[PDB]
Amino acid sequence: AEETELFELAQAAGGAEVFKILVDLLKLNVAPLAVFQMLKSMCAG
Amino acid sequence: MASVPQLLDDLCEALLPAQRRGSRKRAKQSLKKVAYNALFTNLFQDRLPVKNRILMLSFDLRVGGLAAEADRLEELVEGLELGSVLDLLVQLAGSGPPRVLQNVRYGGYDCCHLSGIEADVRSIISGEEELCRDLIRKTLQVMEAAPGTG
Amino acid sequence: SEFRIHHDVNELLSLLRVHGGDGAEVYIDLLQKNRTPYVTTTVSAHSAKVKIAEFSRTPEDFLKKYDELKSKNTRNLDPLVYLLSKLMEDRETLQYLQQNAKERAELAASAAASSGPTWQQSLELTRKMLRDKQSKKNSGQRLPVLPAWVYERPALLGDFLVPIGSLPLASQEAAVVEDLLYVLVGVDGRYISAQPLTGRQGRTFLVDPNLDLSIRELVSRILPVAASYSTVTRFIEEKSSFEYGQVNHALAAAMRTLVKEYLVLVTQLEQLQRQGLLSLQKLWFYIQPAMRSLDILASLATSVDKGECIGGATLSLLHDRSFSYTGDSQAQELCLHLTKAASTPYFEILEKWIYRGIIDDPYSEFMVEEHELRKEKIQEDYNDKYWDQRYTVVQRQIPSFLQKMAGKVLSTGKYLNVVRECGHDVTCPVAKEVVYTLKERAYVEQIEKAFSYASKVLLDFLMGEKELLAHLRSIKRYFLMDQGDFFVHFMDLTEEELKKPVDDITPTRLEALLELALRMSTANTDPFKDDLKIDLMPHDLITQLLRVLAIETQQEKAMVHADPTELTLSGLEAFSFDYVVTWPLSLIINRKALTRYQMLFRHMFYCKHVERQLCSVWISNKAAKRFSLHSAKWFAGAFTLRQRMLNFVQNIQSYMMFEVMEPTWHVLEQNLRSASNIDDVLGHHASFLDNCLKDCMLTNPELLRVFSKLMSVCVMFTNCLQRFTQSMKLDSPQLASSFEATITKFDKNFSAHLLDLLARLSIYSTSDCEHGMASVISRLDFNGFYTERLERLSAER
Amino acid sequence: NAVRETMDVLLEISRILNTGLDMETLSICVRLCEQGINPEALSSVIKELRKATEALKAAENMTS
Repeated sequence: AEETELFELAQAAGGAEVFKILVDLLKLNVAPLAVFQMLKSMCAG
Repeated sequence: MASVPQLLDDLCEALLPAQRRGSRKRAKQSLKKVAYNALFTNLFQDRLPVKNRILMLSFDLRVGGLAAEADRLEELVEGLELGSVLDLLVQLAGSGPPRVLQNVRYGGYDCCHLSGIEADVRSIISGEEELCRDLIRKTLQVMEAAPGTG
Repeated sequence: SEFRIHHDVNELLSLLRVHGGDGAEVYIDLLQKNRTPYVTTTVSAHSAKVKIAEFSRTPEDFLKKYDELKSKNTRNLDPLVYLLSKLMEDRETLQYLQQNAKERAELAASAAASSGPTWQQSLELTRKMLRDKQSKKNSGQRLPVLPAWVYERPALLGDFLVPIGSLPLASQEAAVVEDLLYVLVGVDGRYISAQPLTGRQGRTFLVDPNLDLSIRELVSRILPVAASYSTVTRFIEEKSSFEYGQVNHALAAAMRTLVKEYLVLVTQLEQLQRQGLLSLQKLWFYIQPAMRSLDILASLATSVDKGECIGGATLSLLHDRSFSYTGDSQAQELCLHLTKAASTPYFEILEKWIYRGIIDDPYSEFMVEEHELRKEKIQEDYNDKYWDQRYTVVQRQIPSFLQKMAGKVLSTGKYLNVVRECGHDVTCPVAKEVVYTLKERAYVEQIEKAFSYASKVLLDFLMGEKELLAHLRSIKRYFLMDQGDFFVHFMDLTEEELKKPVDDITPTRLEALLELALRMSTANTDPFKDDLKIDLMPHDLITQLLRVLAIETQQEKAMVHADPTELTLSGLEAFSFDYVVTWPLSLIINRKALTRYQMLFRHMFYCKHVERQLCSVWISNKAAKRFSLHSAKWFAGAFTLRQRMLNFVQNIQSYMMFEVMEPTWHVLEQNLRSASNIDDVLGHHASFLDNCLKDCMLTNPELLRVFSKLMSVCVMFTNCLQRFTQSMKLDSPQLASSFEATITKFDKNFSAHLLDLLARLSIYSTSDCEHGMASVISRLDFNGFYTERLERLSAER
Repeated sequence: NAVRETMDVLLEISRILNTGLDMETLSICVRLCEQGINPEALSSVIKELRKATEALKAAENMTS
């Protein structure tokens, strides 16, 4: 799980929504290019 | 039964106890090549009764204070009674390390021979123990002045 | 699971406040074909880190975490770091995510307010937790764990737990050397002191004030290696824990072997020390030879401990370190040696798992662990795991080099565990000594031969013990007749049982009928008969088939969730079949797979019974040839209706018999002939099943309902004909009310339903073209006498 | 089993002869002799190969 380590990474990111569904995609080992396209699309909504 | 090179390689690797893994492969190949060269030399270059030879070997043992070992070997030979394998083994005989350490009395049959034999055995045991201790001590003493990292 | 996108990505679209656009559904689809069991993140991670720090407004925490996250050495921190850097690149994407998140954050906030390091303690918590973890993994087994007395006897390794006010400079150097030698032996200094390790440490020195500033500076180099050696002894003890692992014990013992070299050098210097011929600069010269090596050795130990490296964690750390220990060529080779040795601690089990086909998992170091999976319950269960969970894969536990072949190794280990579950557990003759070596392709090289041998052995064992050839030459009689006498007895005997409703059927009578029909034919050459039986379902084939076809389509609760208990227990559709094959002996047919193989029997035998009823009606209709059928208004419209319905039912059967049947059956035969692995045979059978049901056309709820309506119209027409025959031959109530030459109207309704079915076939041949639909249209338009009119009604759209 | 017992008896005799011959070597030699290999040639090659193996072992021990 490492929910605490995911929050540690988020605080490391130091931004302004755990976002660990993406860490689940990392567990599935999704690709960075599709990840970037998905991030841009989810940002647009 | 295999190809002469195949069985030669098997036996050579059996004698070979095999730095790099490429070095190990090269050592095996060198053993095979040396075996092939030796076999080729034997082919390019290319007796006593086997019972007589076994008799000579047992006689040598009994003369060499191995009359019991001669009897054991003679029992093996009599059970045997392959001959080329026996000759090859006889040629290899002694190539193992030589072995240095391994109804009633008529009243006058008591002998200090047996007593002295037992005393010598006990003395040899003590000497072996002391020699082992001294040898371990020498190995450690030689290591005592060395750097230590190899 | 396989649909984990529904849990993550679909909720990413919804919860992320992104409902417009594609949301994270198309993102789920993008990551789905991009999600690998392994990691292929080769990238200039230094470049990505530089980019992140460059865009880091507060780069202190960014760089700190860039180091801290590696402290745990977690899973694929590089992908997250790259994501955190590349997302900072697009402020529009960042701002849009801020819109997607901050508004929901405000909503949640509003909804909320309405209503020191002790080595002893750090290691004791670890030891107790690891004992509990090993007990959990044991799941009812003991442990060769370290003893309580091993934890006791504090400083069990004899761990490192003089007036020099006016000493001469030489005497000061000598006394400092004595103190430092005691420290190197883990002993107290002469004029100075050394506080113990502040948890993860060696000895926190406390230099003597009288130690010269130059002397203290020179000693400063020594103190690093001293603390390193003390912490190294502590780490060796830590790896000596059985909780650390037997492989950790092997690593610790190898370290102890080199530690002898450390004490050896201590004594080598002690030679001159007792001689009094040493010097501070001479000592520094000798220390430089291995003072760095001390810290180098403690490095890998701290890497394992700090990552809590269990399983292939320390293995991967070690292999990476060995790939990076270059420059320090000594460490580049020493770590390789440790790798090669300690591989065998797991590689023996790996060889055991790979070679022996039996993975030893006292610690479950091999990723393949023989997960509990009862193979017997696979056949009778609609959902089964034994065929896939007789050996689970611990993806988290894998070595650096092992991770490459692991997937191929996963397949090979699955085959080997299959051989073990086959009773004939065996070692793969390829037992290439599993061990660590620089050749990585070599690790998979002999692995290729081993996997090939495993697959070949599986194929041979299937062709042997499984012997699926007879299991199919016999199943040909099952659900497909393939011989008239195969199902002739079943048709001839089940008549009374089906006449008895499903509530009215007698199971004992059915059993007797089955046994007698089993002995009633000469086709008993098939030996697998005992593996097969009959059965029944508390719902019609339609009752569940159409419910699935309308999979929450139009009758989620209207008919699919409507229980068959709403209707009555009817003998015919409720009927079913039974068959089974053991876990090792082909538990292939799980109740889902077994149901798929079974229901073809239901559909085929339904059409067979309808054709039998039609043939019985026609045979009883043998007297009408002795006179003119014109005077048979209630018995001659039957002839026209039979002509109009033979094309609907009997002719509909021929397309299944030849076009549908030959393709799937021959595909199964050829694909099984080319099948070499279990997956290949599964593909051949899956073709035989899916493609056969595809040509059966039993998966389009609208078209299947139309065909069922036509078949039911035919069945009702046959029933009305039989009723009119019973009410007329006995005439020589309800049956006479079925038709009074109104069976002419029933035949007209059958013709209209046939026109609708031909329209459905035309719809299949128009919206899907296909060849089977074009054949359905071709079989309908045999002649225009009943097809030119159908063509005009087709134009009647 | 007869071949195995014969090999065991021959190995016992060779050990009594203090030859230090291996059982695998015994089986290989049996195969060679049935193949028509001179006992003298086999023994000479065996001695030469034993010497070569000993030299290689010494060299590798100095090569560690």
